[PDB]
Amino acid sequence: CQILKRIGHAVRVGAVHLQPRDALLFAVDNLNRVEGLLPYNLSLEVVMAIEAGLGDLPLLPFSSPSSPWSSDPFSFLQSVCHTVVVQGVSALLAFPQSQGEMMELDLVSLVLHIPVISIVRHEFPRESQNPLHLQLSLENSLSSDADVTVSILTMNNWYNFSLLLCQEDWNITDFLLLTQNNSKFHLGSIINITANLPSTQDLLSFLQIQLESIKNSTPTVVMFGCDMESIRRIFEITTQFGVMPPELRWVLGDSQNVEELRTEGLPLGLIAHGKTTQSVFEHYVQDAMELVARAVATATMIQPELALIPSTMNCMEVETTNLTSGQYLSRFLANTTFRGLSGSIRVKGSTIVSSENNFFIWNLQHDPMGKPMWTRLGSWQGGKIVMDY
Amino acid sequence: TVPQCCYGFCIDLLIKLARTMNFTYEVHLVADGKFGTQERVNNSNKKEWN
Amino acid sequence: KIVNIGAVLSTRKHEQMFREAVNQANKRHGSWKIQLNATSVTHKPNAIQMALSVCEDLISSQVYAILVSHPPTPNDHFTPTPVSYTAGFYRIPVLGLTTRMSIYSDKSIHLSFLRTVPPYSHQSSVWFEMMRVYSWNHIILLVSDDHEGRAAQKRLETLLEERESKAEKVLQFDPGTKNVTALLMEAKELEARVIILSASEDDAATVYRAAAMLNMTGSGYVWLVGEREISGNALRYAPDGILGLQLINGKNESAHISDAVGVVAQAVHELLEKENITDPPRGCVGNTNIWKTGPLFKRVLMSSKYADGVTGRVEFNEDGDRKFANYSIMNLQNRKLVQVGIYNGTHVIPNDRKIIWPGGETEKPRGYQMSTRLK
Repeated sequence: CQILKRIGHAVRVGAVHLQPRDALLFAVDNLNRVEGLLPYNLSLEVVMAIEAGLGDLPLLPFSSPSSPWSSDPFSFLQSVCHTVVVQGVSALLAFPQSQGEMMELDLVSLVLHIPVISIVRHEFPRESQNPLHLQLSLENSLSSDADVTVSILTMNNWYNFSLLLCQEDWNITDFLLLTQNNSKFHLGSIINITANLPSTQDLLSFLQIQLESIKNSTPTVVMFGCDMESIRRIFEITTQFGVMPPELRWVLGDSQNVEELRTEGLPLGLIAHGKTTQSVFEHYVQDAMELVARAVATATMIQPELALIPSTMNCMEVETTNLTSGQYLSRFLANTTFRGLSGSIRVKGSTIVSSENNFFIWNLQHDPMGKPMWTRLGSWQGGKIVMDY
Repeated sequence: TVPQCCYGFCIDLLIKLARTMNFTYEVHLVADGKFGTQERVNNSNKKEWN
Repeated sequence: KIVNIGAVLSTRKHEQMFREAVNQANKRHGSWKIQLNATSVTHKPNAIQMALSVCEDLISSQVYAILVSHPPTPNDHFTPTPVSYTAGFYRIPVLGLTTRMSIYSDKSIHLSFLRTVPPYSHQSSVWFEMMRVYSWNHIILLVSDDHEGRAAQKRLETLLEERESKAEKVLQFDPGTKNVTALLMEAKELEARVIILSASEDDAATVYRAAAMLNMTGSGYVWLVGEREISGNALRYAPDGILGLQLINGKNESAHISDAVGVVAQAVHELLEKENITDPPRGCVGNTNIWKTGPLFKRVLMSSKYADGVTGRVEFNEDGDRKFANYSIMNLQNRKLVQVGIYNGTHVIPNDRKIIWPGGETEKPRGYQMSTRLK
């Protein structure tokens, strides 16, 4: 009762853009519309820690050239702490893009002794493992897609397969390492389908020779770094001499969107993989907001005064308390695992907010009318592939 | 649910086992009463006794 | 080939001891291609200010390895966290002289780390060994909601899986709880009497006080505790004759410093004997990638097998922890700890000192009190 009244019966989160407002508003609306995420009738509020000073929100947009960033991160940290204390933000949202900005944000979080969650498109090598800093890799390692490819061979024991890399610079190291982790897997002869050939006849002859060599060694193939048009050309070349499934079983080792997975040019029985949802920035923002709100609500269910009211009552005073409120929020975030729209967001190592995106695996099979279509053979998530049918 | 009078042949056997082995007891009947059987589970493979 | 030795230790006395040990090791080193340099850095009274000073001093000197010391706080994962963080991504191994904690052993956080002290949870396995001899067919496990506690519970369960024991029941205590007697309601539920638990002194004080409330302080119950609760705020509520724990060289910082100096002296000569010797990077901003000598350097360092230092028996392995550790057990009577047991890690050497079971019971009873009525 008293704690909610003091905090306004709401959970405040600060958002700082190092280098988006509509996405934040959408995330806040989605968090509010998800009733029961935060108990005790607590709603999610977002406070922007822009570089501007104190003032009411004006309904007048003016575009002006911002001054260069200050060389002293201490002033930025103090301003961020003061804004968070004014808005009572238990957790901080950041969008770091450079090493210096990330260091400044981490310094601000450490001074405020509160967790700061920053979404980074590229998962840079992180030295500091401070719980006051948490990072969400928007673009996770592509090896997960590689983990999908071998997953196909796990469905029906396709331990023998050929490799077709339509890209000379394609990185098939992760999939090769995953396959070599199991002694049962038997990768076939390496087929490099290069596009440098200048004539149709020479490319057709090379593809026919590769298919002839692969057929008598392995019963299936996996294609990585091949486009939809390249896949269609390869399928046409295979069908020119009659090389087709199920004697030549096709599988796609690359992620291909369902929209771009056109039924035309795809021989029946071919296996394809794609993303369950287009991972836009809004989905990641909503998932991060949901995870932070769940962490705050869980910490409030046992320590509402600690979770809601931040520990830093002054920007220039670093409280030497036994248990800081921001420390509690950081622990809750490090223990927070949620299932957002873009996939599963899990906190590993108390610092990495990894978003394992759900994927769909389909097989080239006829639709109810008989025309070819992409029927999802299953959904793959967390390394587990469950067949829909 | 009400306290009930229970007695029986096997109740006499129970009294004997009480007398020899020195343990008290509190008895109650069963929920659905079908001597127990091996029954397939609602949402798993088979492992359920009723 | 100047090899600098940078370290962080509390107070100037520890820095002086480290410098003296470095000088003695240089005097005791027959290698003519090694130059001994020691840099002393004090603890910065700020987590924010510690990282910048640490990067500006130790990294720029191109020193070899980082030695940890006892944190200024009585128990906090703050002092060695910045050291394992800033230098962790630079492929620089670090040795924790006062690292008796198992938190930094997940191999995903602070991977480049060697534990110079046994983990507290490791002695939990000794409890199984402690239970191996003195009967104790079944016991009840109690663990706080702690990552170290969870790991210890998992390790003890794995050990029990060898002897095929269900450990009766395991209660998951909640850290920071003010009402723990309710969780101990099931304490009288089972028929056993052997209670295996150990936690923070602040956490253990309330439980130790509340045990007498549930009449658990009476004789016929068995409580086994760790050294974390051996002394501290809980010492007021500790039961008499309670079997606690203690560890050899528990406060001998000089012994650990000497052992680490000897180990580093051996490791430097071991490393400076083959090609591909990646010299330490210079500067904290210029270095944007790890050194070439990474896992091979760690493997080469993990080869010292001798009796060096006051501690001796340097057998670091697994995640970076030594082997054949010595544990001590002091009998509690009249609010005083009287040593009654010593273990070398293979067999515990008992003593003729009186071992009273809880409630001051000289006799040792069994952990199965048969029920007087059934359902």
